[PDB]
Amino acid sequence: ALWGFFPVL
Amino acid sequence: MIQRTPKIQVYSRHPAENGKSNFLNCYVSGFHPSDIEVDLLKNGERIEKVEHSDLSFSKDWSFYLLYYTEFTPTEKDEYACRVNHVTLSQPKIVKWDRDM
Amino acid sequence: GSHSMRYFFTSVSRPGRGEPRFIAVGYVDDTQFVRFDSDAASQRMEPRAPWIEQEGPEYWDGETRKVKAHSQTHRVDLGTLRGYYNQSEAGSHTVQRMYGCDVGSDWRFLRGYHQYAYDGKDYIALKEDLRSWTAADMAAQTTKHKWEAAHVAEQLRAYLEGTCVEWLRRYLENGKETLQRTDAPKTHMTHHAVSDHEATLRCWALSFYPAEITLTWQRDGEDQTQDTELVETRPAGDGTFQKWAAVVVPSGQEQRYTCHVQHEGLPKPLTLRWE
Repeated sequence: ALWGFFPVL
Repeated sequence: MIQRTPKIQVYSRHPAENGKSNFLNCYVSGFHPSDIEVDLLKNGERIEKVEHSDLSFSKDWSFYLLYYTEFTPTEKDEYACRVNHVTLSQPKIVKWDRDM
Repeated sequence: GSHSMRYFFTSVSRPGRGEPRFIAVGYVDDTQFVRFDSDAASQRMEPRAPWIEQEGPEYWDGETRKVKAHSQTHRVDLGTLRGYYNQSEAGSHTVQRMYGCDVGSDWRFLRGYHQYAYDGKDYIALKEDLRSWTAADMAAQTTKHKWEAAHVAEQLRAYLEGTCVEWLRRYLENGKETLQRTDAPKTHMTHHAVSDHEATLRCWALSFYPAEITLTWQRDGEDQTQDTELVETRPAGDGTFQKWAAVVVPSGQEQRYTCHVQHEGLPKPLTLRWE
C-alpha cells in the first residue's frame, strides 16, 4: 500500500 | 539530457514448437527517455494486437517494457521486433531466432 | 528469503498536449501487483496480480485516492524543477520517484528507499540512516532544506519501517503460493556450428522465480567472463524469467567447457558440460 503523506520537491 | 539506448530481446515464452501456441516477446530496457515505438512483425507486417507491460524502471532509472502477442510458431514464419527511440537514427530491427 | 516492496512513479510533461502523463506501478519482489495511469479510463488503482484482487473496496478506494494524490504532486514537481533549472515550458521533462522497503529472511526491516530522478539524473535520495538526504546539486539542495524543515524523513521513517513492512508481510502471506515460491530454472544447452572450426554453446535458464540468478561459463574451471555472451534476465511474460550465456568453442573443445547455474530454488548449483 502507498504512503499516505505526499511531499513536494 | 540523458538519452540511453534500449537493449532489445525478441524471444518466446516457451520453447518454439511449430503448430503450438505461444507468446512472442520483445523486451526493451535500459533506455531513456520513456518514449519508444516498439512493434512486433510477422513476415514484415506489423502485428495489430500487441500488448506491453506497465512502464517501470530499474535502480538506474532506465526504463523497461515487455511487448508481447500470442503466436503459433511455424517452420517458415519469420518474426522480428522493430524499435525506435531518440537514440536511434533509424528503427532497429532484431529478428527472432528461436535459439536466442 | 529476503523480500521487498517498491513503488515506481514516472511523470512526463506534454507541453501543449495536456497534463503530464503519470504512470504508477507497485512491486513485491519481481511481481507487479497494482497500477495507475493518468491516461487510463478508470482513473483508479488497478490490480495486476490475482492475489491483490482479493482486497476489498476500501483498499482500492484508498489506493486510488492516494495514487491520484501522488499524481498531482508530480504535476507540481515538473513545474517546480523546471523553475529550479530555468527551463523552457516547451520542453518535455521526466520525474521518476521510487520508494520501498526490504525485509530480511526473518521478514524484519532491513532498509527503506525514497529517491527521485530528473531526466535520468539522481535528484535527491533518502540516505540509509533514514535521517539524512543526499541533495545532488543546488536545486536538489533547495528541496532538501524544505524537507528538513517540514520533517519529511521522520514521516518516511515511520512508513518505511512500519506500514511498508506491515503491508509487505501481509502481501507475502496473502499471495503465498505466488510470492513465496521459488521456481528452479529449467536448464539446457544448444550447440550450433558457426563455422567449420568453431561452434556456439548456449546455456539456458528458463521458467525461474525469483529473477535473481547467476549463469556462467568456464573452460577447465577457469572463468570465461570476458569471453561469455550473457544476456539481461528477460521476463517470460507469465511471471517467470529467462536468461542465457553463450561461448564460442573451438571444435573438439566442448568437453573443456562447463556452464554453471545458481538460483534460490536450486538445491545445489548446477554444472553442465557438453558431452
